[PDB]
Amino acid sequence: ATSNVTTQIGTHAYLPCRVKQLGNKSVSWIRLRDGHILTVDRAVFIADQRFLAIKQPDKYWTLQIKYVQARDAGSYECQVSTEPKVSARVQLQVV
Amino acid sequence: PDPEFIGFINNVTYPAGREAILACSVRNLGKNKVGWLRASDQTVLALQGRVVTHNARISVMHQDMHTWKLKISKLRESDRGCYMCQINTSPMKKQVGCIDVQVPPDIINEESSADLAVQEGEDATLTCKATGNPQPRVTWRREDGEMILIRKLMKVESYNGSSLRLLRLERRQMGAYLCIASNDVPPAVSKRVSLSVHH
Ligand SMILES: *[C@@H]1O[C@H](CO[C@@H]2O[C@@H](C)[C@@H](O)[C@@H](O)[C@@H]2O)[C@@H](O[C@@H]2O[C@H](CO)[C@@H](O[C@@H]3O[C@H](CO)[C@@H](O)[C@H](O)[C@@H]3O)[C@H](O)[C@H]2NC(C)=O)[C@H](O)[C@H]1NC(C)=O
Repeated sequence: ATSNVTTQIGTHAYLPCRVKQLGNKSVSWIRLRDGHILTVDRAVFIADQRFLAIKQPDKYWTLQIKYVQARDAGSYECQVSTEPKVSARVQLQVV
Repeated sequence: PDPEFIGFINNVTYPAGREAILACSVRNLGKNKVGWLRASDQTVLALQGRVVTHNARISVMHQDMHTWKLKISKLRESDRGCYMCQINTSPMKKQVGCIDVQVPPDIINEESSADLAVQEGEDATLTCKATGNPQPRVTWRREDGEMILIRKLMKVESYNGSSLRLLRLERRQMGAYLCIASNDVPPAVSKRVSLSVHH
């Protein structure tokens, strides 16, 4: 899908995981600027509860960030837990 | 209260094939959680006591409530690098443990000189490409012990470099040359390349 998501400050952003989940492997989101682990499958690691991982039936996941602020802008990476990983980035732009 | 680290993660150096263990110790973890991230390729490895990567050589262990262990069996050279232990405090807390995977030297015959012949007075370059971690030094010497002749030409009994460049060859220089590859990880290896010089 798209690697550029634009979101008005205060509205929910939906970041597409542009990589397909394979078999029983996990889908995880990380923040690229600091390496902060965000979500592993539906478990949310980061304390910020605006972050939510949505599992779709067709194996394509989404990272929701509620009430986006300027500080949320930056690159996010979706990764499937094969070894080596299958991953795809998304630039979140805040306006 | 706020979880914190007990000491720093100890960093490890092993030959390939050994097992590496990185211990991340935390006091008062409370309701927080510990995740592992391989820093070289920003790969999520584990979350709490569950392994995320399907890499079957990697696992996590937790006995003492304070110590969170990452175990990498049968270390491969691509496992080399640093490993981030993340605590989901706000802001995040992290420590990093690093693995140096040593690999003993190996000379690649495809990319290295075979026995070769040169006409007298022509040029001839012998070359041994070597792999290993640390990157192996390459030393050229003559099996019979005579000094090699290279530009000051001058007589050295050893040359350090992958490519031994010989030019304006005379008949005395025929015979067997050794390239030795070493990186202080045993064993060093050598290739025997024979140079014939026609009239
Ligand atoms: C294992 O190695 C890590 C990382 O070491 C560093 O990074 C590697 C990539 C290599 O280039 C190493 O050569 C390089 O030194 C060690 O971590 C570092 O430890 C020091 C402690 O001496 C940390 O400094 C402090 O940070 C604390 C808070 O964490 C402050 O309170 C101190 O005032 C001081 O500033 C440093 O941040 C840390 N670096 C990283 C990236 O984590 C680690 O100590 C080492 N393990 C052991 C047992 O020595």
